[PDB]
Amino acid sequence: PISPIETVPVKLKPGMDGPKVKQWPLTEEKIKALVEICTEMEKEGKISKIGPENPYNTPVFAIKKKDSTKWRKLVDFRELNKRTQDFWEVQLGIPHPAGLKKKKSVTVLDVGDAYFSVPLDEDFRKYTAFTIPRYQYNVLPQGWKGSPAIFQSSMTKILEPFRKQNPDIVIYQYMDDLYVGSDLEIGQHRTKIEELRQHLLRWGLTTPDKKHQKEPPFLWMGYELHPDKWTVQPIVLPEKDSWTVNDICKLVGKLNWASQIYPGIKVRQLSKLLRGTKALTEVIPLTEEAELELAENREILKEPVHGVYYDPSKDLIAEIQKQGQGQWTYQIYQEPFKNLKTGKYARMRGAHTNDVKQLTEAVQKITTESIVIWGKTPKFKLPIQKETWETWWTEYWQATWIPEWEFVNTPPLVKLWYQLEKEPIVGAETFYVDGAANRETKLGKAGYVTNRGRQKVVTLTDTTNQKTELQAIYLALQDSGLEVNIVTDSQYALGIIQAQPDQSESELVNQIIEQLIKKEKVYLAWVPAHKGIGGNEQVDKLVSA
Amino acid sequence: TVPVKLKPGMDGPKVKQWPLTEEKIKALVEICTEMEKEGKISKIGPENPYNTPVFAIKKKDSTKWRKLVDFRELNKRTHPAGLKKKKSVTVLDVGDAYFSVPLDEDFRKYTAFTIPSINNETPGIRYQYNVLPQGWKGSPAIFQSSMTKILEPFRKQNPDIVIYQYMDDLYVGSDLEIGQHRTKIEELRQHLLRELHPDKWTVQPIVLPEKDSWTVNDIQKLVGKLNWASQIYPGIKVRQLSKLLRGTKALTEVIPLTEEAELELAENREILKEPVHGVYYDPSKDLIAEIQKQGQGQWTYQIYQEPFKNLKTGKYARAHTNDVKQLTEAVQKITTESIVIWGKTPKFKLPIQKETWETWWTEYWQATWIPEWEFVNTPPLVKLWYQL
DNA sequence: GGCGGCGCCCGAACAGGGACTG
DNA sequence: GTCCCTGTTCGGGCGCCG
Ligand SMILES: Nc1ccn([C@H]2CC[C@@H](COP(=O)(O)OP(=O)(O)OP(=O)(O)O)O2)c(=O)n1
Ligand SMILES: [Mg+2]
Repeated sequence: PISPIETVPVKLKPGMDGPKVKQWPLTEEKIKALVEICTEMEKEGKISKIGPENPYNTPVFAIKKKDSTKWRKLVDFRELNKRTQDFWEVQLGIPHPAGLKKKKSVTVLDVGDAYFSVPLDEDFRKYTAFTIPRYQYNVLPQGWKGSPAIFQSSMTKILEPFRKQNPDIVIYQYMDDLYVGSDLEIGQHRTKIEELRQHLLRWGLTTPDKKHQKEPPFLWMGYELHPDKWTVQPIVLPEKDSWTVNDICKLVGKLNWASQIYPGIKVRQLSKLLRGTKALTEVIPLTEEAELELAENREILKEPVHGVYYDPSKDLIAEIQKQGQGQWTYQIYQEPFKNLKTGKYARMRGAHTNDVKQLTEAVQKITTESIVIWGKTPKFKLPIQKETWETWWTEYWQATWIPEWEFVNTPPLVKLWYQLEKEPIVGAETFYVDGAANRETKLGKAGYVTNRGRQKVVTLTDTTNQKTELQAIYLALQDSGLEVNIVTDSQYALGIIQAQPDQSESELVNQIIEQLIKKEKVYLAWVPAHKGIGGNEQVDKLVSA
Repeated sequence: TVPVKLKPGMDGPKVKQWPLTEEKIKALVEICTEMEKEGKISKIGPENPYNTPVFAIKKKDSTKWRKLVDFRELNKRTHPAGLKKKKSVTVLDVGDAYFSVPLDEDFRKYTAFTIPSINNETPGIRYQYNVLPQGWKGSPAIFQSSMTKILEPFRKQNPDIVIYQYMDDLYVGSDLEIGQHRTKIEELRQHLLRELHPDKWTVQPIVLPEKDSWTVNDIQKLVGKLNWASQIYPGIKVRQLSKLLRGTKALTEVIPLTEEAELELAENREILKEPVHGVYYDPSKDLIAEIQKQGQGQWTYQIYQEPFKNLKTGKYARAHTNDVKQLTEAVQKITTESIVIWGKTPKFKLPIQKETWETWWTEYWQATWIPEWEFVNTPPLVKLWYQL
């Protein structure tokens, strides 16, 4: 039936007008399905026969539904959508089973032909015109950009009084999918379910009996809900011989979907396989690291996994582990070996970075994801020494902070692989470095002058001033012993190196990092260029030619 | 009602709501039920295409939560110089009064907000304001007439007390002694129901090392600092000190300061003691406030409008310390200073990654307003230059 | 082959700052 | 000014849900 709720006032954008688009030819199957649907909808008041006074049209078509022998009528409303006012979406996100608390009794309801039970603004119906090889919509259509928001809000309004007088019953509301949980006995629960279904009826919403689940395991939002466990509906990865960009996109999307409950999923190398591509049909040969990463993911997926349900009275604990190459896995649990859920973080921020930075980024991702699913920050267990963190917190010139955390020594550990000195080292040879690069010819020079009288200048091709300053620092590091003072004229290089990086997109910064690690003491100092200072003056005169 | 339009060619705010903890959400639901019953807000739908993020803060030692709407975007699209010079200035919340004046009907759509739900159990519940929203830069503007009417007799009978309205609260200033001041503020509170000491706010200068043994490194550092400084005080000379480094020496080598060089250093210290030349406040341009983390819970800041023309410089000083919390207390102190001095909040350049600040800043926010901010990666030379 | 929500990942477009030319 | 480097944003693939 049609809901008696008020309709949402809806307008076109100013100066705009309805769509006039011809009707594509559909197969005999789609035409039969569409006439069988439309005759009944017009009988029911959901569409109205229209005539020459409606100068509008939009193409319709059909697709087989979820898995059933039933059909879905869609309208390619792209035009009308480009010409319809903006909406504010109310679906702020997707619910997750890990945020569900254990309930004694549980049922999942579906609403039948959902959109088609919510009415449509009377002034707006004309624009929804269509034809079959001519009706207009009186209810929410599928393909119109405003239907999801108007439906979700209408269903919120309908459920409002029931919730208001049934606070002990949880109704998780994804668009027309209702999860209903209670601590009532099966009998009282099924009676309250009946009250709910009658309520939805008074507001025009049928809950079909075929789509009514009453017994575990419930299929819900992509998962299987058991009384004490939840699992993910089976994830089947493609086993292609040759791979195309679209195929790796499907693969990595399915691995990302798995990463919520399968621990240790990694996509770094499969993701790299998409760097330079230009076509969803282009073929990509796997690397060897791609082979290994995908094999590992498959061997993970071949194992039986499950999550559990939240207990608000216990503590949320999030525990993080370092994978290779800026990738991280985490597990959120409450009791030692029984995960609420799992996840991964592998977002590569910054040209140069260290593990302490990535670990912080991961901690705040987990924090926001947990605020969403439970409304609570977790207690963290990180592979980083309180001393490492305190050292970094002290010597790092930006504000950084991590919530309550405790240390676990499941390696690999998070370490600052080197520490710049605060004061210059007595007796250590003192290196004044510099570099220059001709902007026209891309030629350059880099080198050092020391206090003991050592000089060096290497010539470089196809470089830039920044690259050549870093080359100078690298020169000093190579030709010095375990303790060295270095004086540079570039804030760029100084600023990279004081961040204490342990990885870099640049090969030169990687080589510099290896040299810094080898050293026992390094002291880096900055002088203003072109000022006639110290040895800066002579190395500057030396690398210009 | 007072009709309100927007700045021309601008459209209403469309800012997504951010996550809220369970206790903030619970307070927001309680507060918005009470506010809807009293007609101050009304449930709306998705056909209002506008949105503004909402959250809640806790009262100092009280257990009442305050609803805080972040109207920075809506404000973007819509003062006595003697206040700085008073002995005591008290900040006094008056935003509640704005809930008596209705809001222009055609404009109420721009105030919409969306309360979220844990785990997305329900779509967000949208509301709009029907009365003057607190946090909006239009509420004190409209309510100015009624406030002037309210304070006419108090201002008359207390001609030496300075009252300045900024968005949701009054700033009441006097040269009185703390006891008399407290009494008069209570007089004003009782009358209106129909702390800070800005004379002690001083300028944190730029200071140079004083020491009796200088090394090549120390003098290189000093020359770098003075070089960066001459871009502010153009009378700073470095010639002699820079001469003291001729050659290629070890950083640890001691370098005795010559008479000429020591005279250069003394005259440089004197120069730094002078006020900056040619810094005029422009009330059309926006205030920039830059912050540097100096470690040990010590923060430096500079308020300016054009580079090197600093209007104010200062410090914030405060075991189990929280960097983010110290930073939000810092920006709140700097903003209160700017609202006393210039009647205008600054645009902050925060030395923090956007995600850390955005996760945690609301946990520590205490004031009704919210300033503009950008996030920046500080060049370490600047922290080096403004440090103490 | 239509829509909205959230997720990931990559690249294009842009902003901003430091260093440099004659 | 130009060039070089770095960071953020946004949109377009795909995934998942209805
Ligand atoms: N591919 C899809 C699937 C769903 N929906 C929208 C239309 C209303 C709701 C449909 O959910 P279904 O589970 O398909 O239910 P239905 O349309 O009400 O039909 P049924 O009677 O089979 O539940 O979400 C959509 O726009 N596009
Ligand atoms: Mg349905």
